[PDB]
Amino acid sequence: EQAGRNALLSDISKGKKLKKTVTNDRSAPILD
Amino acid sequence: LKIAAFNIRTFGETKMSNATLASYIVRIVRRYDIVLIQEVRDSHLVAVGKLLDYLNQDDPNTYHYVVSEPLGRNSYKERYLFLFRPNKVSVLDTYQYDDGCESCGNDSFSREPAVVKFSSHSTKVKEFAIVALHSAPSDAVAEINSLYDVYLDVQQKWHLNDVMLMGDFNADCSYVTSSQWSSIRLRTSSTFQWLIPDSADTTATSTNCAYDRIVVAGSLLQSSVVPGSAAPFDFQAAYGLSNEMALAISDHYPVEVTLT
Amino acid sequence: ETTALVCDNGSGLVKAGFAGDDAPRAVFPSIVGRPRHQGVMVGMGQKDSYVGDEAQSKRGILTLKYPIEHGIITNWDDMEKIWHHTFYNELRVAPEEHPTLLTEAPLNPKANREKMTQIMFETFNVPAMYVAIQAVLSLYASGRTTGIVLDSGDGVTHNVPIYEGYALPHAIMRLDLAGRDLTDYLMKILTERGYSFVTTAEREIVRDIKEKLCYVALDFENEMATAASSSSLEKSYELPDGQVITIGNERFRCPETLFQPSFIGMESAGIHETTYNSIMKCDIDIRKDLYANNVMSGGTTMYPGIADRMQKEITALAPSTMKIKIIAPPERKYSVWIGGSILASLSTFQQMWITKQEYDEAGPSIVHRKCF
Ligand SMILES: *[C@@H]1O[C@H](CO)[C@@H](O[C@@H]2O[C@H](CO)[C@@H](O[C@@H]3O[C@H](CO)[C@@H](O)[C@H](O)[C@@H]3O)[C@H](O)[C@H]2NC(C)=O)[C@H](O)[C@H]1NC(C)=O
Ligand SMILES: Nc1ncnc2c1ncn2[C@@H]1O[C@H](COP(=O)(O)OP(=O)(O)OP(=O)(O)O)[C@@H](O)[C@H]1O
Ligand SMILES: [Ca+2]
Ligand SMILES: [Ca+2]
Ligand SMILES: [Mg+2]
Repeated sequence: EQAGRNALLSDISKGKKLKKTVTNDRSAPILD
Repeated sequence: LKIAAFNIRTFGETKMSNATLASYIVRIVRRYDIVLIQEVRDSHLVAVGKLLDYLNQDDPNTYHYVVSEPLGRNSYKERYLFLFRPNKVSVLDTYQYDDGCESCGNDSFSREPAVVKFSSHSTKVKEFAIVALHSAPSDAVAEINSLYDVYLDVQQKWHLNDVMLMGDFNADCSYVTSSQWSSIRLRTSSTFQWLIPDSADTTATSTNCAYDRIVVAGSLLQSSVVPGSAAPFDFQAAYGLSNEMALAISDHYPVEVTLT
Repeated sequence: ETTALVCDNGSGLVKAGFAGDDAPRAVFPSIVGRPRHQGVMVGMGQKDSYVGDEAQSKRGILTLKYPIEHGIITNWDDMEKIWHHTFYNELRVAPEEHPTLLTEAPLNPKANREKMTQIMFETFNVPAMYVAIQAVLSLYASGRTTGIVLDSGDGVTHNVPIYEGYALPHAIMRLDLAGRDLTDYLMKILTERGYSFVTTAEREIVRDIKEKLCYVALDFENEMATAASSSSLEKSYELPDGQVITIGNERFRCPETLFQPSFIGMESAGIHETTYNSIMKCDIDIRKDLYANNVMSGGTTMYPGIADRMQKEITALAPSTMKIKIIAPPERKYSVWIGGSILASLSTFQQMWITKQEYDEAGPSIVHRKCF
C-alpha cells in the first residue's frame, strides 16, 4: 500500500535505459 | 606397489553401462595400487563415477581419484584418470603441464600431461611423480621427445629426480621407426631406463607394437623396481577371452610394473 | 556508488547481476553437488561441494540436488549454497554491502517468503532486501503495469493477471509442464523414429535441437500435411562426431505440446486456453486491458512462431471484436531479471527496500506489508 507507489508505477511506464552488459551465460548444453 | 597404465578404448558411458565389460574393467583395475586410465571420453564424468561406484561399493575408500579436464588439440577430447588406494599411497600435489603459459601446453602435446606426486611408505622411494601421456600417433616422436622437457619441469617445480613417465606413447611400428629412437632425448639420455622393451606387444589387436610404455628416472626409484616385473598384461590370455571380447574391452593391454 | 543486486532464482537457471544493467552478469544451473567419492581435479585441492556450471559438468561423480522445484524453494541449506556461490564466486561481491532484490514464483507460501528474508538478513547480512513476484517483473520490463503474463520456464508455467502492479492471486493458473517435459518429449519422439539418445551428452544434444530447430506451427494440421508431402520442412542437424541427422515434423510437434498437453498424457487445458480462462476469471472492466497486454516471458516462450499462434488462438476464443495483442520481446528469456534490474535501480523505488533496521525491529514477517 506504500507511500510513493503511484510514482513508482508511473516510472515503470516511462521505461528506463539500462547499461550494456556481457552475460556470462553458462546455460548452453554441453554436447560431448 | 603395483602400478599400471591402460588405454581403454573410448572409456565412456556406453562401455561402463555394459555389466560384463564393466566387470572386466573393475577386475583389471583391482590389480593395482595405482592405475592410469587413458582415452576417457566421458563428457560429464558419468563413466568415471560408475567405475568408482563399483570400486568403492564396499569400502568407500578403496580407491581415490585424480582426474583432468577434457584435453585435446582440437574438438576431439580425452581425460587422464589416476585411480589409487589411499591405504597404499598418498597424493601430495598434482598439476597439468603448461610450459609456462595457459595454452602453451598444447604447443608440444595434444593432451597436456597430468603429473602426480605420490608418497609411498612401503617402498625404497618415499616420494615420486608419475607423468601421464597419451600421445598423438602422428606426432609421437616429437611428443615422446618433449617428455624430456616435462621431466625438467617436474625436477624444477618439485626438486625431485624420481619420476615415472607412462601411458600409450604410440612408441613403435609406423609411428616410431627404429631410426627415430636416436632423436628422442627420453631414450638417448642415460637418466632414463625403459622398462617395457621394443619387443613387447602391448596391443590387443593383430599388430605387434610396443605402443604403451613405462620409463623411470632417478636412482632411488629405479632401484625400487622389481626386476622382470614390467610387462604388458594380456587380459585375453588372463581371462580366457575370445578376441572379439578382448577388443570390446580395449585395443590395448595395460602395461604394469612393481615397486618394492 | 552502492549498487543493488538482482537475483532471479529458477527451477533450472539462476540469473544474477546488478540493477541498472540491461542483462544478467551470470546465468548458471540451479544445482548443488557433493562428491560421491574422494579425489581431486588435476591442479586443484579437494572440494566439499560444487555449484552451478561446475556441478552440471561434473555431475557423474556427484550427488546433485535441485533446491527449486516448480519455482518454489524446497531445500534451504542448498539454496543457501547457491546464493553464496552467487555473491562470492559469480558476482564477486560482498553481500553485506548490497541491497538485494529476490524473485519468487506466484502463489509462493508466506512462510517461504519469510525464510527467504530471514536468510538474507541473518546469514548474508545484507543491508536491505526485497522480494518481487516474477511474472510481475517481466510485465514491468515491458514498460507496463496492467496485463497478463505467460511465464514458462523449466519446470512450471503460470498465467498471472496483473492489475495496477498487483498480481491477482484468485485468477492465477498453473500448468505443470515446461521446458523439461518438452525436452523429454522430443527425446521420446526422436527415438520413435529410430534415433538413440541415452548418454548424458546425448540427452544434452536433444535440448540443443529443441532450442535451435523447434518452432510452433501457426496451424498444426496444415503443418503435418506439408511435412507429409515434401521435404520443405526437413532440417539437417550436425552432431559432434560430424554425422548428420534429419528433423522433420518433430520440430513443431515438440512445442505443440504447450497447446495440446495430451501429447504427453496430461489432462490439462493448453496455454492458450489457460490464458483465456484466466482473463475470464477477472473483473469485467479490466478484461480489455488484459487482452491487449498479453506479455510472454521465460525460456519456454522462445519458440519461433509462438506469439502468432497465441494471437490466433486467443482471437478464436475471445469476443469477436476484442483488441488482442501478444507482446513477445526478443530478450524475453531474461525478462524477469530485466524487470528486476529496472525496478531496483529506479529512484522512486529507493524507499521500498526492507532495511536491516526494519527487519531487526519487526522481524521476518515484515516482508508482507513492505513487499505489498
Ligand atoms: C556388452 O558388451 C558385449 C561385448 O561387445 C556385448 O556382447 C556382444 O554383442 C552381442 C551380444 O548379443 C553379440 O553379437 C551377437 O552375435 C551372436 C552370435 O551367436 C548372434 O546370435 C547375435 O544376433 C549378435 O549378432 C556378440 O557376439 C557379443 N559378444 C562378443 C562380441 O564378444 C553385449 O551385447 C553388450 N551389451 C550388453 C551385454 O548389454
Ligand atoms: N530458444 C529456446 N527455445 C525453447 N526453449 C528454450 C530456449 N532457450 C531455453 N529454453 C528452455 O527454457 C528452460 C529454462 O527456462 P527459464 O530459465 O526461463 O526457467 P527457470 O527460471 O530455470 O525455471 P522456472 O521458471 O520453471 O522455475 C530450459 O528448459 C530450456 O531448454
Ligand atoms: Ca597385439
Ligand atoms: Ca523462472
Ligand atoms: Mg616392437
